[PDB]
Amino acid sequence: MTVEPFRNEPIETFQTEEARRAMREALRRVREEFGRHYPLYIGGEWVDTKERMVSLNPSAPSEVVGTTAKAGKAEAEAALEAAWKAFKTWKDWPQEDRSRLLLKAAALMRRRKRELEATLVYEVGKNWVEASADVAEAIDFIEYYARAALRYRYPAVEVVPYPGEDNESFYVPLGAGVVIAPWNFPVAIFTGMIVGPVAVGNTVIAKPAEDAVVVGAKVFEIFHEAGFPPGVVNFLPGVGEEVGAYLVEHPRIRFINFTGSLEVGLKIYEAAGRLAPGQTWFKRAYVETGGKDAIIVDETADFDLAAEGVVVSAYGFQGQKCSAASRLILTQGAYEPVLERVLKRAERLSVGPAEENPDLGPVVSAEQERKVLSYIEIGKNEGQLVLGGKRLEGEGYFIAPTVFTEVPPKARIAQEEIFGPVLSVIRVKDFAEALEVANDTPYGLTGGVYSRKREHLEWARREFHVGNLYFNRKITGALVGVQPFGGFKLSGTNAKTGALDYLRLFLEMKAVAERF
Amino acid sequence: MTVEPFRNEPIETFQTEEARRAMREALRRVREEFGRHYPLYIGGEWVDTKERMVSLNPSAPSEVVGTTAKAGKAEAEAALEAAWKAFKTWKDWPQEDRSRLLLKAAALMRRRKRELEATLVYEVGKNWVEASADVAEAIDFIEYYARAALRYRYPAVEVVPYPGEDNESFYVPLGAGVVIAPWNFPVAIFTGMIVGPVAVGNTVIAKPAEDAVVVGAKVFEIFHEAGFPPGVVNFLPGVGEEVGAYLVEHPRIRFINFTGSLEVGLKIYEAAGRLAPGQTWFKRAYVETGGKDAIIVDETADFDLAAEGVVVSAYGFQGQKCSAASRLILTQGAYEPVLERVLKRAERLSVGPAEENPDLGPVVSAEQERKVLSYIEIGKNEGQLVLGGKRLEGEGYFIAPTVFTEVPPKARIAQEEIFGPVLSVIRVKDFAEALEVANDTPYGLTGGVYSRKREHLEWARREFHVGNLYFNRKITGALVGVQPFGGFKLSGTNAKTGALDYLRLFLEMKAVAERF
Ligand SMILES: NC(=O)c1ccc[n+]([C@@H]2O[C@H](COP(=O)([O-])OP(=O)(O)OC[C@H]3O[C@@H](n4cnc5c(N)ncnc54)[C@H](O)[C@@H]3O)[C@@H](O)[C@H]2O)c1
Ligand SMILES: NC(=O)c1ccc[n+]([C@@H]2O[C@H](COP(=O)([O-])OP(=O)(O)OC[C@H]3O[C@@H](n4cnc5c(N)ncnc54)[C@H](O)[C@@H]3O)[C@@H](O)[C@H]2O)c1
Ligand code: NA
Ligand code: NA
Repeated sequence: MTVEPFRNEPIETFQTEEARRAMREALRRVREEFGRHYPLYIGGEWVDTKERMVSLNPSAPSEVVGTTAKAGKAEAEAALEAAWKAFKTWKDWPQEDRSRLLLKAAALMRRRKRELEATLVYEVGKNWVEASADVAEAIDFIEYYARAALRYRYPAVEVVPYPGEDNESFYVPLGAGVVIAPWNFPVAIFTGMIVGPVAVGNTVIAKPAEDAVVVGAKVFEIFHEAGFPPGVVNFLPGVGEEVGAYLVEHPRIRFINFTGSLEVGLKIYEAAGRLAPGQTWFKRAYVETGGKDAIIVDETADFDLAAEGVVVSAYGFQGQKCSAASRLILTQGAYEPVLERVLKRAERLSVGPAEENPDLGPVVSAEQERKVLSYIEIGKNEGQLVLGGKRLEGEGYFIAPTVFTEVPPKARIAQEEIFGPVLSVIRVKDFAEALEVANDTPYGLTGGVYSRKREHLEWARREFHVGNLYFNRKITGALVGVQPFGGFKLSGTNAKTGALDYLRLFLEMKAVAERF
Repeated sequence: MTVEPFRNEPIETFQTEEARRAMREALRRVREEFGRHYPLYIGGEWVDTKERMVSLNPSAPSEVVGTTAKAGKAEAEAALEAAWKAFKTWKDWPQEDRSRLLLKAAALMRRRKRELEATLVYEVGKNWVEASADVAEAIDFIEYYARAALRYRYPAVEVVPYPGEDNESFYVPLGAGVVIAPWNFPVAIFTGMIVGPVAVGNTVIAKPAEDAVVVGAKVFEIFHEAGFPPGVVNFLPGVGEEVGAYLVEHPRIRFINFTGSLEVGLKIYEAAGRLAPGQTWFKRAYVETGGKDAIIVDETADFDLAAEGVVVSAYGFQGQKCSAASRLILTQGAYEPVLERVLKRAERLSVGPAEENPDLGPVVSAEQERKVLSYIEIGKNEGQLVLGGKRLEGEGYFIAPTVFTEVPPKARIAQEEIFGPVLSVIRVKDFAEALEVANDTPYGLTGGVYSRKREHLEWARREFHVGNLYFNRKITGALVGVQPFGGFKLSGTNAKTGALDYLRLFLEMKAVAERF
């Protein structure tokens, strides 16, 4: 099969009248559809349940965006049976055929992009450009993995010949697995974690995050329209520690693909290490588990450029990114000029209902609001509050952009992932100390350096121990294909999404010799 | 760096007078050195302990073949410190430099091949050709991984470019890990498991199997002479449940490379899944465990060819191979002709002291003898004993080639890894049933089919679910480079040794972007 070389889906900025008109219409239609109910999707059909899940609008939580069915153990069993039955034949599809199926799904998603963006705006409180980036990344995962999968096609392995024999090594998919996805990129990461394994012949049971079940269902509408065979992809909205734990622990689950909190990731990795009664394989678990990401700025930097990138990195999607700048490490000569600029920019940020396209919408839920506000209280006793540190007025979960300064490197707010609009500023002597402080956390996901000094940049390239490092630009928004995404240390297992290597994780190799 | 294309080291057949003379010379030198004591090797020096380990001749177990030091927790800690200290600089060596170091080690090993083979003969009871194949494979691992490592050199990752930026993705080693090695290939697998991770910048603490501590020490003499920097490779002979468990569970062990029994592999994988107090990463564990490997023969086969391959596969190195044919699955039409030929060939096999190059030497230890004889007792209740099934005269652990017939596919002797010269013969209706029986074990390592029917061969290529499948030849003796080695299901994690993919297991990826 021959398609155009991969390119990233452009991210809409809504600067033209045409784009604004399309987005206003999409928002209007999604809003007019509030209260819709979406069933489970199991074995190629929509399947309803007695119990349900409620999805609220975080900008106005009296408003129900939608409801879904609720999967328990019985539905999980049913999905597992469907997924294994499907695997038996799906694994035998030529790669070209599976890859074409992905490309169709990508085309369908692209045609529904404004609707999906609008759904993100209402369901998880993304502003317009954050929503567009999320949908664009989902499209990119499908386009990229469709093409990448062909690189593994029968028989792909380079082996050494032997006289009188054919030696043929090739990849095969693992089986049926479970995908457990986050609420913060519930189109992008949900899609990528599903279609990667599926592209190369696995089948998947997908468990969306509770806060993002409606948009998960719309992604499944796309899969269904694309025509994935029954059982190949299954949609099980439900409670993570219930249906999710049930599948993670199940002897017949082959692999687990997880993105979410470290707390949950640790439990999943531990459980995957155990042989459940009757289990006949060593489970694979891929866990991508957050960060405590720093931007370092030294006295050689463009301080205006640095301040802009820090503000985008810290406050984009309300800081609710595993990649968000939650630490700003300033050398002595950079401290005052950069902090002054960051404060000036940050105090001008707008906060309000996501539909209005503010700089920041609300945080995702009452529980998230509570956690973030709790960390702010902790912070008040660890560092100096210099901006924000309050919830704003309104029913929506609005939190002001917050900055603590003179934060000790070992402070809780300098070590633990807050996952909200809270930046901790740490003052250090020089670039060497900046690197020491940057590395001294349990995490290793993203990092940045603003500096004009070549030797500082190249030093950071070798020694700033994070999986995704950026110089003189924001540290969020890793592009599929361009920046393989994934971290070190307790940021997870280094499963690099949007990279050729990702698909290898969902394959095993067979070696077959015939002596003639 | 440019070297000759990889070729496998030729396995000596000892068909010439010079080869036999050279072997006799090496056997003499080795036995003259039976009194030797070999310390631990930690941080570039030989370090002795108060306690010791004794290595016996399994062909004459009242004869000591050497002693070694015995590592406990203190020595494990010392080695870990040395390994991390070394990692800090070893990781920074250019790949070409690390690869040249391996190539030197291979040249040194090649020049000592007869001595190593003779040590295998006396320490683990390999006959001459088994010993030569083992050392040759060790050389192959070093030559292969030296070359394969260059394929990962900075910056190896194919990424999509982005305007106004350099995007550079590259591999880095993980750190210090532990290698836990088996006694059955204590030069080949011991060497491969160490030099693969080391080639790409990791450092290693190696724990040889108790039964093969002397030959492991001789491999370290080679590493020492080659000039690995202090702390890069460390040698800790000691007890598996003691020093091995201690390292597996340690918060500062980065990865575990294990080859051995399923029982131990299960414990290791479970332990690797846990976050030890103060641990700051998700441990990687590669576990390659046993097999219950079958050869299927159908009525279209060359029955004489089949019988020869079955006898080689079942009884080479006394069946003490994870790849050994322990099941013979015969269709109705093949049963009588193949079984008669197998019995006629097997009844002619010599058993005796390994140095005399018998068809079979002894099993490796009193414990192995005890295990195999116990399974023989179990077998007498499950199937029909038709050949062997007895200990043979002498202090050496000689067990007769043994064949059970009319074995039910679910019998313990048809399911459990005996790891001795014991073949279970299973009668099936047709090829379809033969595949069902072949697949119905917890394991998935090696398998074979003898058949001239193309449709049967190609069906097995697709559906005989083992990592290493061979048609019309023996199922043992996977060659580095030619046949990527590793299994499915409870045969382990499918870490394919002697393959480009192996080295990827010991690397993580960093993505670094600079916006100009
Ligand atoms: N490293 C990355 O690629 C990356 C990307 C996005 C988000 N994240 C992380 O996500 C976290 C916030 O997202 P979140 O709140 O969705 O994370 P979370 O851990 O709370 O939930 C993630 C998913 O796991 C499920 N879950 C919860 N408990 C479970 C259990 N015990 N067993 C099985 N499944 C369970 C949830 O229902 C949800 O689907 C942050 O820590 C952030 O770092 C990481
Ligand atoms: N799958 C493969 O590639 C392959 C290759 C060779 C051998 N084997 C397997 O090896 C087994 C026989 O070898 P073995 O008797 O040396 O295996 P084993 O499990 O008894 O011992 C292997 C190694 O593990 C150590 N060990 C024992 N208990 C331990 C513990 N609890 N924690 C950490 N380490 C521990 C031993 O000291 C030894 O070094 C067979 O099952 C065979 O199939 C497999
Ligand atoms: Na919601
Ligand atoms: Na011995």
